[PDB]
Amino acid sequence: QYEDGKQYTTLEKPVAGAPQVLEFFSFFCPHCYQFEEVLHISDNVKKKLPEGVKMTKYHVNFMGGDLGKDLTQAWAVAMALGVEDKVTVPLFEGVQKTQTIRSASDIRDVFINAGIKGEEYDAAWNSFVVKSLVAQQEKAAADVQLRGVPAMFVNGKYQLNPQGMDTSNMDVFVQQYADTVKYLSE
Amino acid sequence: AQYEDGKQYTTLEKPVAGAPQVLEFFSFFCPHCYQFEEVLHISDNVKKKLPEGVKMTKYHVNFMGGDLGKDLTQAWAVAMALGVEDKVTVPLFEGVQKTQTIRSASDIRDVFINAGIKGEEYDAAWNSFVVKSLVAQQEKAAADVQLRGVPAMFVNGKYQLNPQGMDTSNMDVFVQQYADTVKYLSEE
Amino acid sequence: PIPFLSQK
Repeated sequence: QYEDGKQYTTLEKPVAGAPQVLEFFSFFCPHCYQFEEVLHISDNVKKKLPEGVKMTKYHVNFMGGDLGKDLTQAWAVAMALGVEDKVTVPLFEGVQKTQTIRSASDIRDVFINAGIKGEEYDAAWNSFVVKSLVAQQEKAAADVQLRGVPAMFVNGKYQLNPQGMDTSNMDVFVQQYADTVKYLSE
Repeated sequence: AQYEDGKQYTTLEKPVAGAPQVLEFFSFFCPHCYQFEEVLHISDNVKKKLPEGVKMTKYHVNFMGGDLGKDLTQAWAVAMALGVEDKVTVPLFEGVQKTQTIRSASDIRDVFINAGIKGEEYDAAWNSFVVKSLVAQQEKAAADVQLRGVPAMFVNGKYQLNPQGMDTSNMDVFVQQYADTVKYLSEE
Repeated sequence: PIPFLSQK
């Protein structure tokens, strides 16, 4: 039942040295909100990964304009500080549900309210590590010729195809997705 | 208030004949639809400012959540057919997005049962021609306005509400401005 | 509103 073209597709131009499991998203994308807040795709993929396999998640900025750019930089900060689990929900809800996030300042507020120190955030924001992480996210998207989100890539070789999975039951969907990633990783 | 085309609303280049007077589209999956309904009470506040001779219509969309989204559109058709929208709207939004207890069509069914719609009555409605027609009606309406996202509201098949062109700093003010805009476009 | 699908 695991067929190229069905649950996944193969990249014409594989990416050397890519992260083992690579997810792209945007805080502006309603489909990404579905993936993260309702389906919890990342969490369920993680649960089924072999112990020696790490998940990487990058923000994309082809949607949202200048604030999209700021959100990619904020995600770098989140990665540099290791606070992804503290800010994902409030950033998603702030952009898409309440629509309270409209500037870089609004983004900063979310980090503070999440328990991340104010001097910590500003040092991170302006750091070379974050500059590097922004470029890293941009390089990865370009390397896989990314044209849409959400997206997930395994070993720089395979792209997940949620269109080929069953969507009548959200639990069934999530587990078919998680199992595909595991099959491609193994 | 001063009402400007391009500000509080936009004018369809391709108007629709025979469209509901005030037509709202939503998805039970959409967080901003959740915000509109469960938090801001946009529909209720719009209704308050309309003469009661101006009917409000609300349709579900299926372009969100795959086959489950289609099932929710069919369930909304059951709600409309049986006149129980005001009983099922809150538990459906809560079930899909908050408690995450709605994962399939059987969970939707249980919400209707708990709202007072017997299982056999729900199933009858689910499989009825009236409900099949209502599904097709919801789909057709979305296609007739080239709909790509939600929440959205259309007036007289001629205008689309433009919340982005309204004052969004104060939510009480936003709701009044939104509802007043619908009134102005309808009082035509 | 913004379209649901996120391309380009």
